[PDB]
Amino acid sequence: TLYIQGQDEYYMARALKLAQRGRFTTHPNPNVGCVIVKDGEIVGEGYHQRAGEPHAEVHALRMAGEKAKGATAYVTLEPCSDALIAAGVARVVASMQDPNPQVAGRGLYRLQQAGIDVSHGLMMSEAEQLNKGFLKRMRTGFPYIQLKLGASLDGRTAMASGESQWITSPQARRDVQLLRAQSHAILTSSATVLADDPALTVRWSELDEQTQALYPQQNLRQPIRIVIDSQNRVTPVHRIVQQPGETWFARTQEDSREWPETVRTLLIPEHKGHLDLVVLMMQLGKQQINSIWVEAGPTLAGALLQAGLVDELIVYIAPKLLGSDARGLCTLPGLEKLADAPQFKFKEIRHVGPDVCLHLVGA
Amino acid sequence: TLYIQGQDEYYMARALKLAQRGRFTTHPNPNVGCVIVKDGEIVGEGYHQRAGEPHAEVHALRMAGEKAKGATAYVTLEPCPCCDALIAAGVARVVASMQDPNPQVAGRGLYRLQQAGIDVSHGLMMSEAEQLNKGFLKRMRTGFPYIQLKLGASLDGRTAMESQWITSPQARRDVQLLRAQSHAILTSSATVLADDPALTVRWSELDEQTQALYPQQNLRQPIRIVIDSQNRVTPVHRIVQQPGETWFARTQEDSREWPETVRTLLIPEHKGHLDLVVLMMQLGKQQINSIWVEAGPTLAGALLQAGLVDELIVYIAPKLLGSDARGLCTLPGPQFKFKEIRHVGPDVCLHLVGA
Repeated sequence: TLYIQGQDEYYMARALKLAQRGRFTTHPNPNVGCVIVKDGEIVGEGYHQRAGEPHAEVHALRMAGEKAKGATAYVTLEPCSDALIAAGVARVVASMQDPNPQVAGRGLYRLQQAGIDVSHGLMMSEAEQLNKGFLKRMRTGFPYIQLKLGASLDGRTAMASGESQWITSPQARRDVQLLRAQSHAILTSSATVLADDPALTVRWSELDEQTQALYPQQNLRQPIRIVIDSQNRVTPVHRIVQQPGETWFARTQEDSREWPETVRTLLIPEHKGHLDLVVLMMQLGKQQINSIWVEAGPTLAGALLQAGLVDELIVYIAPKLLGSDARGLCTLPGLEKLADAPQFKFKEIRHVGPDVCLHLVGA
Repeated sequence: TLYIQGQDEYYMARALKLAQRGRFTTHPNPNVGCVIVKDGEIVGEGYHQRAGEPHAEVHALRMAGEKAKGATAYVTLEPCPCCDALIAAGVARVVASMQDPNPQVAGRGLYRLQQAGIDVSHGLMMSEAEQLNKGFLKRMRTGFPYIQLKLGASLDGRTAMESQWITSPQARRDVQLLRAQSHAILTSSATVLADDPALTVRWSELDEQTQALYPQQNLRQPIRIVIDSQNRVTPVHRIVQQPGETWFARTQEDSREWPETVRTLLIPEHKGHLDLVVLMMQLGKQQINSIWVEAGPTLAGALLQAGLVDELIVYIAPKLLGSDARGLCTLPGPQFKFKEIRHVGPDVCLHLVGA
């Protein structure tokens, strides 16, 4: 009646902390933790690591063996739609009950047919936070979008018009690598590719102590690189396409040149002489992208904000002031209905070396 | 002797806390706190309240009376008449957090007491004490006021802070708090002509410090300083009809009748503009400890380019304001480092310092 809940919250927390270990590698699959308990002891633990790799339940089940019979399997996300039954468990505690299918949304009850005690809703908020992007793609058709911005004190960027993105500091660079690494994809404009010739990869060495936990060097997963170039200005000789992993171009007309194996291309309709960002997002949704980290110059960020597609703002502020000639999405207007678009609230603020990071979500 | 270090730390902390109670009403005098201890018991406490009123040590000594005879006084600033009071009330030991900065020739205060057979030290929490009087200490050391430049911003850098600010109540309350502790508030005539502000502290807009020092009848209106080199401000603008003084930084004498509480400061031009450096120097001679700047982009920028800004206080609103209302600075061309950052209602406030 009472101590059961006290213990329930203990083991679910444990199952949630395991699910997290998969957040770098799991895409397009969600994160899932599973903890099997018999007589106050964990007989089996597991989390989903990679799309083709075994489910969390499978991992924990293999571990528990015949010791599973007893009772209580703590899961992060409703199973099925199986082995949990064939390994005769009693009680199962689910945190969440399966997003989109909705037609198949109580495979939770399939275990009840086997006489298995079930229940859901434990720390559902935390399990929600754990799969923000995946869960968004399922409910809506849209990937979850984090917009990174490098600004000075007076708003403003890079001192020059060039759509080149300001990195503000090495610490801010190190901080972005970690956020990059849990994104399904990274998005940028062809202008940024032309102005910076960047790799837009994750570099394992730039990660910290999450180095120790999962993500050993060999497991490193490169987020999918997405480039917007309607006018096909990016060359097959640009660094970005030479990096390991796929790189997808969002272009208007198919490119005639010879591009590396890893290079793909999505054709996107226009909207007032410009590539339609809303269509593209949705298109990326169909293509199973959970979450996008955007390395935007002035134009891209503005267009995303005005299209109401951004879920989160991450603003890195350098302790500098910039002159008139400084570009800045800031002082320099361009946009009209930002005041009348999904507004954001502050969520976290932190020092990041000489910079500060302002974390904003639409909320 | 480690427990004595522990006791000293406690009593100095307390003296610092006491000193802080005068931060709203002490200008041009520093904030000073004193705690007298007589074998383990606090027998006298005191802090400075106002330039007209007595020094912290005198308050504390008055409370201790005969109890001061025994031993230790904790002062947050070396004492300087007022040094006879300490010697006359035969203390053993005074512990000062820092020595006087006015200048390095004044540092004699402690040596005066040591001749009387008092065991003296200095340096204990000389850092907190330093933070206690930034403006005053800077003036004494460099005849310049400590300048704090406030800025109000949307996420897209657009000037978004005029009392109906697109920022927030909480942020408006915060500014009042910070205004309340500046010796002076400085603005441009451009802001005066545009907004017609009072530039005062409204006591009701304060919180729990309502109860501290600072009952409503002790309200000290910070000195209003306005830059109009072209004498465009009028004697009928709200700012001059407020309690307290307003000082006009002028290039040339105005000819109109102004209330008795108004002054002008004649400031030379430097290449076509009023020389801000000389103004700050002159505000220094005028004993201005500290200046809270509430302006617009032009002035915010001239101060920044002159090298006169000691700290930035940047309020950012979680609003997105593209074309609405302009940018924060002009900068036709110091640098900064972040200190405290904090939430203020739905806004964030980022503090920065020169170095």
